[PDB]
Amino acid sequence: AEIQQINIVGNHAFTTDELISHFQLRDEVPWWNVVGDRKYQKQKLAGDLETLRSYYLDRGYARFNIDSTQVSLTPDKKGIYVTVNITEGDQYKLSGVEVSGNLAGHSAEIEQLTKIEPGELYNGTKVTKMEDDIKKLLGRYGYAYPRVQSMPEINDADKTVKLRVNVDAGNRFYVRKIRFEGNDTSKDAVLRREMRQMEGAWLGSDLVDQGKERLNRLGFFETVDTDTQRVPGSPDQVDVVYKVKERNTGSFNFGICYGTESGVSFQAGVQQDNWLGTGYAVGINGTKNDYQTYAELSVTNPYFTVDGVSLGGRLFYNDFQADDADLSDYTNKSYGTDVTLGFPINEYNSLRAGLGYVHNSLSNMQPQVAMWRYLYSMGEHPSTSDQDNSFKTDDFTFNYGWTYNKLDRGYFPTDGSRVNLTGKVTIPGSDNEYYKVTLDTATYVPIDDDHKWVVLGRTRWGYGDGLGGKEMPFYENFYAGGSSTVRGFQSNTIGPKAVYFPHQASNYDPDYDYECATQDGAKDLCKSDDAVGGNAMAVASLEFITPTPFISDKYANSVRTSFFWDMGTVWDTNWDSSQYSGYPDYSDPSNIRMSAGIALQWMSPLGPLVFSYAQPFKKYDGDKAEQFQFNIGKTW
Amino acid sequence: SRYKRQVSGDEAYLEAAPLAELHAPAGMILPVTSGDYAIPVTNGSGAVGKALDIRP
Amino acid sequence: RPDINQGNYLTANDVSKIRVGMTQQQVAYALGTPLMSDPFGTNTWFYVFRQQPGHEGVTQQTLTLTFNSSGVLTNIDNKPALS
Amino acid sequence: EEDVVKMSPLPTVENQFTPTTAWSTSVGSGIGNFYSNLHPALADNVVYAADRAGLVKALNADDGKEIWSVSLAEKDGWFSKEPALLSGGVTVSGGHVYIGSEKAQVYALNTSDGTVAWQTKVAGEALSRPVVSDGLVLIHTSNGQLQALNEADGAVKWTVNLDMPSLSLRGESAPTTAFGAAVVGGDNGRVSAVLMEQGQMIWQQRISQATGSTEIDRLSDVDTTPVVVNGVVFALAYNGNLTALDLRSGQIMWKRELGSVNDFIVDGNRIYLVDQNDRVMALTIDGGVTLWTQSDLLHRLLTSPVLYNGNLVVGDSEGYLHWINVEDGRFVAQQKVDSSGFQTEPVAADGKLLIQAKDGTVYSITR
Amino acid sequence: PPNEIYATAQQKLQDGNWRQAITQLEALDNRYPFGPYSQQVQLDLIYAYYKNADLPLAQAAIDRFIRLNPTHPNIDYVMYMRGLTNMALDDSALQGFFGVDRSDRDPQHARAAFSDFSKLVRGYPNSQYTTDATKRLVFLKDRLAKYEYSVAEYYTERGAWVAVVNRVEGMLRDYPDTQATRDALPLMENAYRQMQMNAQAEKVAKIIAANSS
Amino acid sequence: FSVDYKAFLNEVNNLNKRMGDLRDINGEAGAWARIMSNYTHVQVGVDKKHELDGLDLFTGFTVTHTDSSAGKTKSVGAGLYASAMFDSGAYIDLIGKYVHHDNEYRDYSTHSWYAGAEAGYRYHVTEDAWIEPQAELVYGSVSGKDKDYNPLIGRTGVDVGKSFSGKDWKVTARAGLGYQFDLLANGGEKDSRMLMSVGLNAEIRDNVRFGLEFEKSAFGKYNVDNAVCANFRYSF
Repeated sequence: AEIQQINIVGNHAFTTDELISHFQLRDEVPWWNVVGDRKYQKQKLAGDLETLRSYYLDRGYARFNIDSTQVSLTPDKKGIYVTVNITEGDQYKLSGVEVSGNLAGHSAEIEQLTKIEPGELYNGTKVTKMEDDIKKLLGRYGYAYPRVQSMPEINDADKTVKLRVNVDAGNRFYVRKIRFEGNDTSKDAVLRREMRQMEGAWLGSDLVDQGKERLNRLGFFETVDTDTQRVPGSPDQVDVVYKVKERNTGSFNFGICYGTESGVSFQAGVQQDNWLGTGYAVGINGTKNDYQTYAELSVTNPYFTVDGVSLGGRLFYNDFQADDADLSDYTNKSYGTDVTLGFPINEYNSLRAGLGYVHNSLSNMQPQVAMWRYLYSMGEHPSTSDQDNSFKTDDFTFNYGWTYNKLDRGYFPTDGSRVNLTGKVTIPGSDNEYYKVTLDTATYVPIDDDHKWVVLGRTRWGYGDGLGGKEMPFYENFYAGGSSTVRGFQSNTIGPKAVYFPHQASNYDPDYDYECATQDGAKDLCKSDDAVGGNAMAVASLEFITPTPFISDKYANSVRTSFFWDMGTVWDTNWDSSQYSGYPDYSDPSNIRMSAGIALQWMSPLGPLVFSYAQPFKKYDGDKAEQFQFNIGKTW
Repeated sequence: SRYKRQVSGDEAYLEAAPLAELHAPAGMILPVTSGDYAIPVTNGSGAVGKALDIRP
Repeated sequence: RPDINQGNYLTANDVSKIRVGMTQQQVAYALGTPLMSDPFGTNTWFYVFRQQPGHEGVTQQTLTLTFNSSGVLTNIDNKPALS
Repeated sequence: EEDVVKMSPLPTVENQFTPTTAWSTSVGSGIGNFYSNLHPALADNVVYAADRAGLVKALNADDGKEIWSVSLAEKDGWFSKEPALLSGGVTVSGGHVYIGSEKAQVYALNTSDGTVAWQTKVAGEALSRPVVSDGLVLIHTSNGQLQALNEADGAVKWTVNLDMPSLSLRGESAPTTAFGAAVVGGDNGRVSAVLMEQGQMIWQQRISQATGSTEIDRLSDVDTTPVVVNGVVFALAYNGNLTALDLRSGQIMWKRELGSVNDFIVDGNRIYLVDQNDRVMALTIDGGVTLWTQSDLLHRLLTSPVLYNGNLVVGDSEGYLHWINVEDGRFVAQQKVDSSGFQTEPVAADGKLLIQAKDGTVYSITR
Repeated sequence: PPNEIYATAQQKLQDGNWRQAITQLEALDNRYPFGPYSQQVQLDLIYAYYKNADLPLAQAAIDRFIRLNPTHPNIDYVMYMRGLTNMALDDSALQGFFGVDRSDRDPQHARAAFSDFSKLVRGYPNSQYTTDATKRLVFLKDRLAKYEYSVAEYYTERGAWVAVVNRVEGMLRDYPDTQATRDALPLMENAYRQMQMNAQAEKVAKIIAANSS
Repeated sequence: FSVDYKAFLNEVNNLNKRMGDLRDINGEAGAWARIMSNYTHVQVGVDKKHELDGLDLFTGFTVTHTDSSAGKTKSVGAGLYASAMFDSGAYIDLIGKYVHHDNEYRDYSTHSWYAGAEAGYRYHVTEDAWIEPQAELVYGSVSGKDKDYNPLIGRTGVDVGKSFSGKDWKVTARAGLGYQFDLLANGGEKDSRMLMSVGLNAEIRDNVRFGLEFEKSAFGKYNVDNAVCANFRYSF
């Protein structure tokens, strides 16, 4: 049964339609595809009243009372009539506040707060924030639970109001033990590192709940709820007890196949996010295919020091015979190790730095300028052939980054932002010398208090270049094309094209596509639609997020739909642009690539599944323009 | 799990630590016990370890 | 670096109401229960007020109140020195 | 209506007499499917009728037209002008057409000059039909109050509090003149008889014997007007309880149980009422035995069983008027004068039969 | 018949495994929850659950036994078995466990197992399970002392020096004889030294000097 | 030049497998997303149930994407379906997709469509064993990238299945035998094979699964080799 009329009767100088907008339940749908709770719910109807109550208190009425709420029902049972019978008073202005009761000689901070300037209209929520301000000064002194009761004094003689606050502060409560219980597989240090209440300190009710929110944010526990229990003895001692119930942390996924033409696919990931119960997250994963082999072991240990300085790293293998489309086909055999340290200086500012080692052994490289510059600088031989483009290198780097995170909802933010900065600069003990910096930023700003209209700015920019006489390595290049970057284009099709020096394929197979190659049949220089990436990048996007296309109440916060405009360019700041008749130059910034479209991102049980349909307005500099983009696990 | 045949759960009560009271100088009185944690004496007897039959 | 708040919370004026002649029953009402004592020998209640903000160093005020075995007098030994 | 049985076997009868469709005057904008107590009332063969949009459009009896178009919107501009949700019902008496609204205003227009009017604020929104007798315009309210308004000007009033659960059913029991007593249904299903004199004789007799949680007096309330025949009133609760109370005492009550929301009319020695599951019955007046029964028109919202030209007129939610015979409980004819249904009551008065549609079209039907 | 499933229940318990005695004992129960055979079949069903590594149904069948029948002639078995089922919960025996056994997980089931073996030893010291329960109490007190030892060890690296001394004070009070208490003794000295009064560190230091480890 | 033809043959299979998985006691509800997978197809939809007299009626809507990399072939599509299990035991499944294809060989983008149906009978031989005889026809239009053709493949076969369940565990083992034929294909992969399928989906407790499959389209022209896959899930 659907709401028919929400009659507010006994208004004085105010409309009905306005009140209707701040209720959970609404009587009509005045817009398109925006149907929330039309199913009548007793709990929501009760909530509509409490908001209505606060609303008139905020306008200046301290004589606002709801006489009775008549829920009649039509005899057909296909309608609900709601009529709220109300009464109101006159405007009243807060003149002063008297705070009376035990302040304990904290009167010069308590009565310095809760002070309202003369001749300002009564606000009901002004009282509640001030009541909580009083409780915060108090809980720092160790009076964790004060009793702050506030009722007004009504004067109709001068149509004014004066407020009384009855601040009764207790005795101090000292925490005796912080006992952790229901820790079936977890050690104690896991729940104890994530506290802001310390055992044997003064209690703060806010400090305990502050610690409660950190236990929810490890995501290794299903349900966390505090219990504040008074020890036999004085009520001046307490044991703060968390009953946690363990999650299914830890998963062994093995997938093994045989395919067509004697193919084999091996995929395995062992992840334990509560490894050995120490609450360190450790796993090992890898896939073996004849197409590509990649294996990584990752050893992350959060909160390793007193400050919370983390320790982490990986041991890894990146090995393949070719790089598919939109990229150049080469044999890589590569492995490395990283170790990261993570340094928290603020709750929202994380700094990181570490030491990265990667060995790359590269062979079978087709002639291409990003490569030509790299092997030129080492003094190895540039060759027409690909066996004479075979080299191995040690590449050793300092890594740094910085993170701002203040994402509000997290899984589907409407407010908040993040700033991701990731960059590296070489340390001696390398054979390469280069620098990079890159960062990506997203800011979500809600343009209404429903959070159904959300303006999302998004941008990513990068620059690196060679250092000293050494060049930019051609496997540390920046790329663009895809969901995160400029959609509507092929993945990694944006940037410097392979201008093809005539390639002499030593192992020329029947019709082995090498584009402009001597073996292929060509003898001239020409560019392709496979982009080797530049050492620079730009992406900027404006997304405006529309409300859900569903009239089902189910999908409202688990699905989002957006209309977007993407723009971007990828360019190499050193380049041979003298290499083709009609070659666009990338040495100085190239023509912008621009795409616009519609997208639907659906939270799915396979991780976030992201579909978009977009058109680049034209093929700019021979970049592959796609009618539809799909990608997997692409986060908000 | 990979437990024993005679009892479920890895047994280490055979490799259990010896318990021996603390001493202190005169002037330091070790704090008196709280609650029930003292190991009672046995006057009886019985088979020990996995030589014990735990059949009902 | 988390905020490390430790020890009993001692107001400056309410540690200036501890006077020899006070019983241990009275000291426990005015300051709260001490949460920290000497396990060896006779009871010495130590009311440490220990704060480390994680940006600043130590502020330690040790108020050592010895009630001996009689439990009738309080030997006032106040050290408001950081460690 | 039921939401387990929908689309009941549609009645089939061939026309013994072909009725007359007439002026489809779209009074106001319409009541939609928004349930309301509304009906035409005519005097001097000039029909006065209105709809939920605050639009009172006067009609003739033979030819519609003759429209004094009044837009009532007084005391509705708190912040913005809003249409008065006219939902009391049209009743013409003293040349003063009383129409309630859900804006807690009981408007009174003038037959000669619709322009000159007055409105008195009633406590809680108006929902019952304004039955005016003893010079007092009695309106029961959805809040469960009884307000009397002076025939002219609306100065004198008296405030009678009646019980209400505040979580009841809807429709509303209007005051009925019975020897100068205002016999009026409860919103708790406690049938009261208030003498029309400064709110005296305030006593209730509970007719509801319904039991069950959310059924005790949340689904068993009087939504009928109680009919005086022979000095015995009969009020119907939704869940059963055809309680018949002598006007002499009222405490003396005797039961047979049959249900209804839409107000029933006792004409002759037959109690015409639409039953619980919309089954048109005539029953004995002092007996409880069923004289005849129509179960075939089983589920579509039926309107007030009025008596026109010896026929019994009810109307469904598809817009078929049904003429059921009063001697054997079988249909005579059935005809749609309108595509849309009827949720508003018909009125056999002046020897004319008027009924008002959901589009807001008021037909006069000659039989 | 009920006699014939009981006959093959003994043969499938004795000659068989404890992971196939369950299909016969639940069959006897399908006829009668409680009822005629009461909880006698549910008694051998305690022993069947325990060996089949289904410890939460095993504890639940003890609790069925002790309520429907208050006192038993195998009440020696009851107080023993419940501590054994709790103690195999402490150990790595079911799903989820990581072969840990490092005494820093749950203070609930080990406190419960200690309670249940302690009532066995005091309750019937003329039992055959008394000496074995006594050795398991010793192991479990080592675990309980290693529990507050782990808290206090973490509290030297959260730098909460009041939390350290209230935990080691708790260990002198609850476990005055454990080897893990002795390990925690230098830790109590260090937390007292960080405090202004270094006088109290020196007292604790003298306990370390006196024998100890 | 049969890379697009193979993509279509795989897309035909995924079309009805969704409702197959449902009757095979492993069908999800609401926002279900399944990956089938050198091919990767991602199918995501929502569907809901109704328990009505005479027939229990299912309606749904699905958006899918398809990719194979060897050269490449991809597509996006939206589909819709109604599926009805009758009181009798007869069950019929009606499904369509309108499909937009992008390929790279040069690019080519074209518009195509197919709809298809299957109907069988939920013949219970036991409660926990079933026989499902079924027939199926899939009819589409593909615009040549290549001589413009209308595929008309169909099949008939019988799927046999057995569940062996217990306390918290449930092993559901199915196998089909089908005969698939090409009735129209002017312009590649021509259906004339015999698909032997065998698979077990095991759930032991919760979040621990041992899915397995073995599919081979032999006995015909352009025979497909042993597609074998296993999938293992565990939790601690």
